[PDB]
Amino acid sequence: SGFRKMAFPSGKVEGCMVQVTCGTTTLNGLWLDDVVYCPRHVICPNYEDLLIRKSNHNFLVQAGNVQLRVIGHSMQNCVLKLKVDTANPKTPKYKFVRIQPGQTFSVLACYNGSPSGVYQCAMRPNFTIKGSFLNGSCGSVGFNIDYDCVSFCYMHHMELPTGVHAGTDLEGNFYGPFVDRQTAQAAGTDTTITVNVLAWLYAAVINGDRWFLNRFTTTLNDFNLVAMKYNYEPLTQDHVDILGPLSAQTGIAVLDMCASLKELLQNGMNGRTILGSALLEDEFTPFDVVRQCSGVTF
Amino acid sequence: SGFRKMAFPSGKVEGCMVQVTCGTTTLNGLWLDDVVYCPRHVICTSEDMLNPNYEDLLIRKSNHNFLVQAGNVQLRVIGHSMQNCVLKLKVDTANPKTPKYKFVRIQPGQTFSVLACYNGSPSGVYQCAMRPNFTIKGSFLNGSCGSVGFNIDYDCVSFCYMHHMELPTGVHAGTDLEGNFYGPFVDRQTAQAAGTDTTITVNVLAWLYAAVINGDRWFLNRFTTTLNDFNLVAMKYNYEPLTQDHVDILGPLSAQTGIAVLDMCASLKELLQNGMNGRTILGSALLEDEFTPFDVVRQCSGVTF
Ligand SMILES: O=C(Nc1cncc2ccccc12)[C@@H]1CN(S(=O)(=O)NC2CC2)Cc2ccc(Cl)cc21
Ligand SMILES: O=C(Nc1cncc2ccccc12)[C@@H]1CN(S(=O)(=O)NC2CC2)Cc2ccc(Cl)cc21
Ligand SMILES: [Cl-]
Repeated sequence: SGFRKMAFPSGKVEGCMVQVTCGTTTLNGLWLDDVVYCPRHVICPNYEDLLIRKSNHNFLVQAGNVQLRVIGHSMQNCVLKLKVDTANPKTPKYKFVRIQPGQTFSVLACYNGSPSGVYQCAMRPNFTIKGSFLNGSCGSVGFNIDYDCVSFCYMHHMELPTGVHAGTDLEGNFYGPFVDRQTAQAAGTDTTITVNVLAWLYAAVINGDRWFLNRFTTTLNDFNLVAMKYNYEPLTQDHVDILGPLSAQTGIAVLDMCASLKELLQNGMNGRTILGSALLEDEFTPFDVVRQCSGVTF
Repeated sequence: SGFRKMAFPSGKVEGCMVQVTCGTTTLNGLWLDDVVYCPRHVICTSEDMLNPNYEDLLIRKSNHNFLVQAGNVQLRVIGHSMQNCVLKLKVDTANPKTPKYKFVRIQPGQTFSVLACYNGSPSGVYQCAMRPNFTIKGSFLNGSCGSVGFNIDYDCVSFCYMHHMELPTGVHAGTDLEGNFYGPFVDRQTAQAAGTDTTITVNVLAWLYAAVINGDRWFLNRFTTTLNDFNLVAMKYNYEPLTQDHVDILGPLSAQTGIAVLDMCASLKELLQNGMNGRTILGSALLEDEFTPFDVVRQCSGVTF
């Protein structure tokens, strides 16, 4: 029993965190094999012009108490790749993956190449993440673990004026219409991740919270007409299919749970909570619910 | 900016998790140096749990009855002893991944990270607090026994909790790493129930100071309170009494934001009376009590917005 915002064990990622210094700027890098990946803004813009003026010895890379020697450098999109003389003996099995809005991941927040905390979050529909980051956190990474393989999906680059965060995949492509520079940028209007709220409602039913269930069912079309009015993302047939297993475990059809969600949007919770929350939670995917209510290990 | 329920990086603890098997029971153990620590109920059957005599069950066991698996390697048990509700298994190999560590017993209100494990394999990490009723609101399934709670302030891991059981309300009970239970619980399947829980007042105040640091003041008012008047009101909402120790502990957050502890207590009194009126505080529509004053100082900026 119980339901917590659970992150993946961070050990495999901790063994890859390093400190990268270029002039006056210090941030975090990810050391995999003989390459250190970090945000290109460490050299700060005309990034090619700024980079051509730097030599290998201008980049100071520190792994624990050891100084790594930079023997090459190149840029890939908004990520700087520093070739080092030493391969990371702690390099786990890994892949670089680009995630979609709604998908969740764990963040290992780091400062000066030293991990300070781990938390779980989701890529919002507006491509920002509601993280917890201070100055020096740039280069901190987001990831998932599937079996023994770490899938790196996010690298932190910046904080927007509303306090939310923006970054790139590990190939340097930003999530969202953001650019790595000081200019007027703002998060777009966000929406609620509908398939995730439904997954969390199924988790509540698995945990014994059933007060919100009703005898009614709805159609996908009627549900989406209602959901669009509360700034909820449209629910697709793919989302309905993805919720199939949770629907079979609890005996509540997806459009049956949509009728429950419809009533919660129109009438509120009326002083009640669901899994200890007075808000409808959208940062647990259907897969996160299945994994936490099954005990999958790494 | 931002405020998340943040856990400590779990790597130092992951390298200590092992699987302990005794007959048909399999659970988790913590391997530090040449000793594996695990709940003593690993020696019990389900029938035994009603009224187990651990001393009688243990005397019938030899070292080779305990199977300890660390990754893909079988460790050899060369000794065993019981200390309160934990079993200590001496093994023939010291853990090369043993971090710098201490065993610490925490008080209600204190927070810690939990590395939930099954079959000696870590599955997830989450942050939680020792409730005033000595239970923890964890997320644990069958096989999670022996999973541990810890803090890692600096490079040293302070182990404070080992998971033993789930109570009828779905909350969890366990021991410190010396085998002493938190709360009036026994590692026996008898009529046991969590006492009525209360809200950790000093933690809610800390979280209100975190909201001020991150730039939000809508909940403040022009009033103050005496400590006694605050406690008379707080106890009506099932909030723990606020002591002078708690007031002293909130001193640094009070100096950083410029808001006296008793003025923040006045704001809390008003929030309890009025609710939030459609508003949120740090993305929550409830008053959060699982962040200590120390956690707020660790996570939040040193400069108020
Ligand atoms: O955003 C960035 N860093 C951070 C990242 N995360 C959490 C921070 C918290 C507190 C201060 C910085 C933080 C950096 C530096 N700054 S800044 O001048 O500090 N303005 C930020 C407060 C809004 C602009 C900037 C511009 C472009 C790029 Cl790619 C990076 C960045
Ligand atoms: O509680 C225990 N295990 C668990 C521990 N944590 C989370 C669990 C979730 C789901 C199932 C087990 C879980 C064990 C086994 N059980 S039991 O028969 O499974 N009853 C509990 C569910 C209410 C009695 C018992 C009694 C005393 C002691 Cl010391 C240990 C234990
Ligand atoms: Cl304590």
